[PDB]
Formats: sequence, structure tokens, C-alpha cells
Amino acid sequence: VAAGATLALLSFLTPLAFLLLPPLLWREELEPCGTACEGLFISVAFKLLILLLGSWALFFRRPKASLPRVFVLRALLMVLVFLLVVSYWLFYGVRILDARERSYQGVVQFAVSLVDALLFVHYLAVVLLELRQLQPQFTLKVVRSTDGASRFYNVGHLSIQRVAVWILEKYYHDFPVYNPALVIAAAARRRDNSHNEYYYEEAEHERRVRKRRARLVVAVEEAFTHIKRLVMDPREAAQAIFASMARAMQKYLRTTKQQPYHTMESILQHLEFCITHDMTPKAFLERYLAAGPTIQYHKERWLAKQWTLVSEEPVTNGLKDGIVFLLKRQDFSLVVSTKKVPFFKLSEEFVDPKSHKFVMRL
Amino acid sequence: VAAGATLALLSFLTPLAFLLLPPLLWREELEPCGTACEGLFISVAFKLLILLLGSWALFFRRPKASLPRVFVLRALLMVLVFLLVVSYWLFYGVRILDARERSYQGVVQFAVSLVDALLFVHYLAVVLLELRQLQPQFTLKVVRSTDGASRFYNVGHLSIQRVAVWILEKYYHDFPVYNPALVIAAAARRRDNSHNEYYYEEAEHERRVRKRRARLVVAVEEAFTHIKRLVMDPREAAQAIFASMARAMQKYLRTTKQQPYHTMESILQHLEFCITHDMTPKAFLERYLAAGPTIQYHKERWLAKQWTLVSEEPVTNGLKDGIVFLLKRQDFSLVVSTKKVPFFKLSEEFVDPKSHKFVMRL
Amino acid sequence: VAAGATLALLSFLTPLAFLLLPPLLWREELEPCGTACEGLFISVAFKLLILLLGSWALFFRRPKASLPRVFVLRALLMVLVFLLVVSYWLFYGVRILDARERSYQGVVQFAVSLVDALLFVHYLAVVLLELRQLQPQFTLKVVRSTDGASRFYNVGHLSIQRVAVWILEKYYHDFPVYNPALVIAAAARRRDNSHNEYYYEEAEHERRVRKRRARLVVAVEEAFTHIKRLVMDPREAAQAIFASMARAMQKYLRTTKQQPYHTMESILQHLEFCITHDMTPKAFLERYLAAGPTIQYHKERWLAKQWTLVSEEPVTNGLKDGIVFLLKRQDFSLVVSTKKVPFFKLSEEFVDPKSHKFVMRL
Repeated sequence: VAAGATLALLSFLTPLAFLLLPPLLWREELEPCGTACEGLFISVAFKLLILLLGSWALFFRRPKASLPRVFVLRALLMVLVFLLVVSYWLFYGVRILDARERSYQGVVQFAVSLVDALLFVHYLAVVLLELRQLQPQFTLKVVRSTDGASRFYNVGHLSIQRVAVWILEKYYHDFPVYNPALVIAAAARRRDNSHNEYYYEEAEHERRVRKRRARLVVAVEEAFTHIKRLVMDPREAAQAIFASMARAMQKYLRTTKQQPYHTMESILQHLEFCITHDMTPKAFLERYLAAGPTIQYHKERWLAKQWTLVSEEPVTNGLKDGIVFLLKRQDFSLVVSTKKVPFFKLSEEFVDPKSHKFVMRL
Repeated sequence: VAAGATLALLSFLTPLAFLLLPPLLWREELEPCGTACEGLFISVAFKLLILLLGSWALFFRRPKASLPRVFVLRALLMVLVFLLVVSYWLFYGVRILDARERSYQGVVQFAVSLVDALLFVHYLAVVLLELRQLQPQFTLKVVRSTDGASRFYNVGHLSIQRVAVWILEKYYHDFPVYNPALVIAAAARRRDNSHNEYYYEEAEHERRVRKRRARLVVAVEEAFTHIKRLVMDPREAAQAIFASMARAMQKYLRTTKQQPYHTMESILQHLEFCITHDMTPKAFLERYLAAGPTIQYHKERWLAKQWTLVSEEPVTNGLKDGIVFLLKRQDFSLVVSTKKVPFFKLSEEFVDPKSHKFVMRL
Repeated sequence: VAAGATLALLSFLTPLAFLLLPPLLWREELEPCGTACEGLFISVAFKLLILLLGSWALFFRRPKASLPRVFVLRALLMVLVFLLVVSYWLFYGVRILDARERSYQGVVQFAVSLVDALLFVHYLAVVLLELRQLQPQFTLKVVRSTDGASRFYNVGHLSIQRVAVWILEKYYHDFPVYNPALVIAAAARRRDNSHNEYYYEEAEHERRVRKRRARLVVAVEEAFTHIKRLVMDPREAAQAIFASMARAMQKYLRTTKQQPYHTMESILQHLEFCITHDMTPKAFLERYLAAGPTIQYHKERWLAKQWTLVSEEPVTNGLKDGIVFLLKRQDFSLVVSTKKVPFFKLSEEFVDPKSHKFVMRL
């Protein structure tokens, strides 16, 4: 960041320094030039403005993740910007500044080429960091090692660590939140021929969950009917309608193992939120009936600063068919399996929309 | 649009005017130049062609939405194009046109710098309007205020109104279609200790929906068996097989509260569509068994021109953690809650794929 | 590819040839020039480096699909690169090479304009091939003609064949894998008034599937408890724990019609995979309990080289509202229906967050 910000500042200041050093250090010795110089000054002004606006739009933002190894392409871009600026300064010093270049059109064109090169480096930074991974090259199966919640994704050419950050950005809203509260063949044959206890326990659990869900739906409908939109603030109204639903809410959160996700304070805040935004009882209960993804919950359950990238291959090398890597937290892990999206061979077949003719039997 | 199209036309015509005014108004007074002029003419030709092709590809398309406030970045881009063109014209007039610039190489280089600056403005327009929001910065919980249908999305740096249009583009194919047809603690305790009427009503409704679904599946299988692919048109065949399924279809649409979504005319059109495209009875019933999203239905149920953006913050300012805003229609509303995607700190751990060694017990 | 690679190589070599032919064929006749030449050499060096890096990042990759007709925009780009290079060579030959141009600054500026034009052609290639379809213009309903598995997508301005490849890239991880093993009004009335055989058969099938699923969950829990992480390799451990679950796995794959998807060898490989990556019994069974998408399976079931694009309209023309086309394989087909994303008219409404005041009754 500090090095990157310094490189950006020096890159933006370099054309202006190139254009100001001759008119300041040697103005009389400098050879006067016509209108091409001023036209190039205007072009430099607008191209520096374009460069600053684009840099703000894409690159004046905080790093979104702390990668385990160096950001390979962004390091290459910093090196390229640095080599460009340093080489331009070297040449400028040794052949313009030292020689006290009388031809000012040459210096102005050198600064113009610098600004063009910086806009092209910005374009290259966009191509490397944003566009190389638009075309989906690979499909990733991401599975939690505990409950098997699986999603498949398409991803372009990213390094394994950038792919890891990408999958983490997807995880906090795609998978449900992690709820930890949720001879040999002869032994298998003896088990299979026993009472199917798990089947009936699962059926009973689903039945009691449906019963508690019904109780909760009725309780929340009654609770929201206990107030009118129209004196009383939305917080006071949430607190007044929470009493007629606190027991059913608590019992449903207990039967579905959702106690630590939803405190009384968070449920009151969400009641206030809903009744403020005209949300019906069902738009209130959508948060509590289903498991819901990780970002939906409190920030102390995210623990985004505690991801470990376990990769058999070095993480700076991009994906290829078969790369498996783990994203481990303290409790679960995300197993990511890579499969290259297969080569497609489309053929074109033409059918006449009038050629569809049908008959009675079968 | 009109102002934007005028700016685009003037920007494309400005280099050509710069290159044609000297050879027309003062050709004898103009100083002849060598081959660099013609090389720059060829470069201007190909760069104007590139500019026109890119403008067609991205910016010669109709506005996709009517935002409540000004499009901030596109207004900035129009202002930038206008300032660039107007300043180039001012300088050209006062130092080339008025002075009758004899050096034609300078004028050609000025036009070249203009074309470069327009290509760079096009690049900046792409960066501002398309690329600033590629990197997912925020996660949006979008919930219908009526039935609680919720989806989470990742979105980059967009203003709240552009985020609203984005969420609307997502809504018509993500959420199911809106079907409107679908002391105090002592009172809550008395209710919870009563007959769980909602549970048994829900079970009975699901049972009768499954029964009507089974009747409909059988009816549609029989109906499609009542015709063969092979005289009779697909429309006549749809009308001939609709009789053997009209009652079951109507009864299933009534039990699932889907009467106004599917008219006899639309069902006949979809029968014709399916039997034209070799779609099986199940590929036919996929439209009718599930609720389905909004765009699947008739255009009079979209009402895309009737969205209201209710935001506590001004809608030209981009998203930040905690921005809640409503997208209200006549009936329901989309509550959108923003949460910044958290900062990730990946660590790298290496495991030896050969180091996995297991033992018998537990 | 061969023509494209040749065009790329010639385009990269053309500036260097332009800069080397005068200093080699006529060095004495060549007019010496100052430092502007060397500054432009450095700019050419860094801009050719930028061009090569961007071309590698985006365009040095194998074609991802075999389209039925010509890639219209990529053909336009090849034609544009070719016309640019050929016209630059024509002018260079006839006015620099033949005339033995003494002014070397002109030749260097011509090469600089060439490199700028190639970077701008690269930018135009990005705009045409990657950016024109970022803005979602259309919504596509993709439905399998057999089981009606449907997904809606947003897609920008792509041709119908590029849209087809896009939908295929989505299909192998979005839809479940294709499992083929899964007067007239008076006749309809007689059928509807008969025993609802399909309802009870469906209920019985779901019940026995739940029973086999419970047996399989218990069997896999026991199997994974039959080993400890800690001598025995993960393959030997998978083979040792497969015996206590092989029967339940086979019976569940038979009741859900999943025999050909999962061989004993693939199940052993996946057991080894899971027990290697600390995946619990449920993270193991996530692959077998649900249908799962196509890419999850063996590569002989993908058959990506056997897609047929059946389109009523020519496939080189982009999408518009109402374009329906088929993606046919040997067994099923993907019906794709296009609907233009509707024009949105947002309005802004302001509500005071303090103005929310509620009252007791109803």
C-alpha cells in the first residue's frame, strides 16, 4: 500500500516534473516552440485527468484480503510501473536534464509518451487483475467438510490464493451458516437388519420442527397484529410485540438448534427493522425459519481473519484440472475441487418452424 | 440521450474537422510536410475506427433504466467529453485557425492527441461504468416484505440507484412471482396451548396440492400421448391435447392459487411451444408446478415502470455497510440490507499428501 | 488459431522491423536525430511489453468452444489487425522504405503510432469480446426438454452461438445431471375420478428413498467410525471402510436410479478423497444423496463435443426478445427462451427514520 501509493504519486507527478524542469531551470537557454507544445499540454492535462479518474475508480480502494503469498500480478504491475518511471527519469536526467535539452518539443513529447504509457499500464492492470478471470475456465466444487453443503462455481484464470479469496467472498452468502450443534461386512449386515432408528428419529424431528414452525408463524402473525402503523416508536413497538412471540420464537430456535445465532437483542432489532419497513410476519420469519448464510449473522461469527489455505500445490500458481485445496477455519473446512470446463463442439441444425406436423395416435 | 448523441457525434467529427480546415481554408499558406503527416493520417483513421467500434459495442445502446436522480458517473463522463472537445476547439480556433497555422504537422499531431484522448475517455467510461463494480465489495440481502423471499448478492461500488436497478434486473428471474393470493404473554401462552390449527391446515393443503399435482402429471402424460410427432399443426395439436388435461390443469392452478398467471390462451401457447420443441410432459409442467419468477409470466404483471426507491440516504451516494433501502411496488416491497464483505486474512498451511496414515479403531 | 497466431506475431514484429530497417539498410543516408528518438524507443519498448502482457493475459489461451458459424467479432478483430498491419506495411514500403526516408524521427513516430494502434486494437478486442456482454440485457429461461429443470440467467449482447456456449458452460454445474432412468374431456373426467395411483406411488417412493437414505447415513457414519486419523494409506482405509457401507450405498443408488453414475471405483476414490480431507460422513454423502450436476460425474457422461444448436434465426445475430433456440444432445435438449430485461423507471421517495410512530390496536 505505502509502496504502491508512493509509486502512484510519483507516476502522476513525473509528467508534470518533466514539463516544469526545463521552463524553470533553463528558460532562456530553452528553445521557444509554437502551438504544438500547448496542444500537447492540453492533451497531457486531459490524459492525466483520465489517469487519475481511472485510478480512483479501480485502484484507490483498500486491499480486500490479506493473501498468504505475494499478489503475483499486482507485484508485476508495481514492478512495471517502477521500471517505467525509473527508466523515464534515467533517460530524462542523462539526455534532457544533464544536457539541458534546448528543444522543448522533444521534452513535451517525452512527457506525452510517459502519460500514454501510464494509461496503458493502467489498462494492463485492468486486464491482469480484472479481465483475465472473466472468461470462466474452471468449475469449482466447494464443500464444507462437516455438513457437505456444496456449491459449484465458474472461475477464470486466477491464482489459487485469489481463487481462495473469491470462494470466501462467495461463502458468506452462499452456504448456510455453520451450525456445529447439528467380518466387517457382517457387522454392516447386522446393522442394516436392525430397527431403522435414524429414519424415525429424523421423521419425528421434522414433525416437531414443523409444529414449532406453525406455532411460531401463528405467534408472529398475532404479534404483528398487536400493533398498527398509524404514540410509540418502532423500537418500543418491537419490544411490545416481542412478548406475544418470545416463547414460540425461543422454542423454535431451540428445536432447530439456532440459540446462539439469535439473541433477544438481535431479534428486537430485527422486529424494529421489519415493522419499520412494512415487512409482514413471513418477511420477519424468513430470517429465523431457515438456516441462512454466514453474513446474515453477527460479525463475531464471521471470523474472516481466520482462514487457512491448505494447498498441495504452491498457491501463486493458477488453477488447473484437479487442483484440490482446503479453506480451513477453527471448526470446519471448505474442500475445493477444480475441474476444467470441457471443450464444447457446437453443431448447427436447422428445423423449419412450419415443418412441425402431428398425428393422432401415440 | 440527445445531448449524449450530440456529444458523441461532435467528438467523432472534431478530429476530421481539425484535419480538414487547414487544407481547405489555407492550402497555399500551409507549409507542406513529409510522410509523417500521412502516417499520422492512417493512425487517425484506424483509431477513429477503433473508437467508433468500441462506442457501438458499449455505448450505442438504449438506456436500460430511468434512474430517479442523475447518473453521476455518466454525467461526469459527458462533462469530461464536453470539456475535452470544447477546450480542443478553443485552442484550435485561437492558435491554429485564427493564426492560420502554417505548420501542418502540428495540427495533425493535435488531432492525433485528440483521438488518443477520446480513446482514453472511452476507456475511462468503461472503467467507471462497467469495471468499478466488478470486484464484489458488498453483500445485499434482498427480501420481499410480503413473503420473505430472500436472496443475497455480491455487488461492487455502485450508487444506491444503480444498485436498485441491478437488484431489479435480478428480481424478475430470482424471486418467485409475487402471488398476493398466498398480560400479552398470557395471551401468547393461551394460544400456544391451543389446537395447532395451522399445522394441520398446512399438512392438509400440502397433501391436496400433492394430489392435484399427481392428477395433473397423469393428465399431461396422457395428453401428450394423445399425439404423435409424425396432418395437424402444433397449435391444433396443443388444442386437441388440452381437452384431456384442461380440468386437471385448472384444478391444480386453483389449489396452488395460480389462476391469474395462466390463461387458457397462454397454456395453449405453451403446449404448442413444448410439443413443437420435443418437450416431455415434465418439461411442460415445470412452468405450472412451481411458482416461477416474474419474467416467466405475462408482461402486464412485470410493471417495471412502477418501482419506487425509498432510501434514507441520498441515492447518488454509493453503498456502505448498513445502507437499507426499499424497492416498492403497488403491492410488495424489496427490503435491501447492505453488509460489507469482510476483510479476509488467508494463511498458507502445507500438508504432505503422503503423510495421511490411518489406523483401525475409532 | 494458426492465422490468428501469425497475425499476432506479425503485429508484434512490425514495430521492431519498422525501427530496424532504416538503421540497417541505410545508416549513412539516414539523418541523425537527438534524444526524442531514444525516448520514443523506450516508450515503444514498454508499450510492446504492455501489449505482449495483455495479449498473454487475455488472448494467449486456447479456444474454449467450437462454434457452428464464424466468431463474428473475433473475425472482425482479425480483419482489423490485418488491415492495420498491411496498411502500415504498404505505407512504410512506398513512402519510407522505397523513398529511403532520411528523417528517422518520422519513422520512429510511425512505429510509435503503430504500437499505440495495436494497444488500442487490444482494447477494442477486450471491449468487443468481454465487455459488450457485461451489462445484462436479456433473461434466458433454460429448460431441459425431459425433466423441466429450469434456470433463468441474465446475459448481455452476445450472438446466439456465443449465448449457446455460455449456457453450456452454465449447464454442467447448474442443472442436475440428466438421468434418463427417471369425448376427450370425458376420458379426462373418467381418469380424474379414478384411484390417484400416481400420488400414492410417489408417496411410497419418497418413503422408501428416505428409508434407504437413513440406512445409508447410518452405514456411512459407522464406516467412517471404523477408522482413525492417527499403519494404513487413505486408499486402503477407503477400501476397508467401504465394506461396511457398500450394500447400503448400492441399495440407495438403486432406489434413486443412480447406478451408472457411481461405480465402486469412483466411490472408493471419493472415500479416499473424503477421509484424506477430513470430510465427515455427511460431506461424503452430499455427492450421493442428491442428483448433482453434470460436471460432478465422469467425463464420458459430459459429451460436450455433441451439442447441436437448433435456431430458427441465424446464430450469428445477437439475442432479442423472443428468440427461442434448442441445445440438443443425443437424449435431451435445452430449450432457451429469451426475454428482454424490462426498462425500469425508478422514483425516489424520502421517509424520515424518526417519523415511524406506532400505536396499540391492530
